[PDB]
Amino acid sequence: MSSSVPSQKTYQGSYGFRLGFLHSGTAKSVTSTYSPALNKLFCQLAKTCPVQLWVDSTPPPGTRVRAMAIYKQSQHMTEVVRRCPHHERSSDSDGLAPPQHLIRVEGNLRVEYLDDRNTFRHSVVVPCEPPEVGSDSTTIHYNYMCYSSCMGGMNRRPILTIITLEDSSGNLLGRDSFEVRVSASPGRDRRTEEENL
Ligand SMILES: *CCC(=O)n1c2ccccc2c2cc(C=O)ccc21
Ligand SMILES: [Zn+2]
Repeated sequence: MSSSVPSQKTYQGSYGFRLGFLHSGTAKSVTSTYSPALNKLFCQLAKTCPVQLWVDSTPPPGTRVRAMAIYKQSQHMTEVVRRCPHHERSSDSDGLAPPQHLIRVEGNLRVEYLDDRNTFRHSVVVPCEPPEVGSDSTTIHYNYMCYSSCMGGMNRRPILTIITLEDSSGNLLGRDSFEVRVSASPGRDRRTEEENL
């Protein structure tokens, strides 16, 4: 699909940018859970996934935090990741996300969606906001709108989520990522995938 492949080099940058996650466990009723051993997130479709951000020092004002997805295996990394024909046309859009965009940010009125005219890649970016009073990290609530097994979509192809911090003018301050598997039963899948280890 695309003419380039985005760099995935994890890079902490001058502010020590990194991502954190909750310790949800693999109970049968969790809406998302992170496998530290897989560095892979297991979640349901369109259910809320909180991701935390951490920095050490003060970043410049007007900073924006952007998410993107790319297929994991070397032979698929140029295909743009998008919702499958069925899901794209499900008319459950929230009123902001492009109906073909896989990743939504939930509960933020300053979200921004981009279809990249040269890479053709979809991405969602929001403003960077400091941790609530008392807290020490920033939580962003993401959603994934297709199952990993969607034919015509990923079709069971693993994917990475690449989160990049950028300044107001759009330049890179740090990057981090993780793989993702979307299914209806994320606790059991996480359990089983760690077993196979
Ligand atoms: C863009 C969010 C932000 O400005 N921010 C965060 C986010 C998450 C964890 C910590 C943290 C900050 C810490 C400081 C000062 O040390 C300044 C801005 C921070
Ligand atoms: Zn689908």
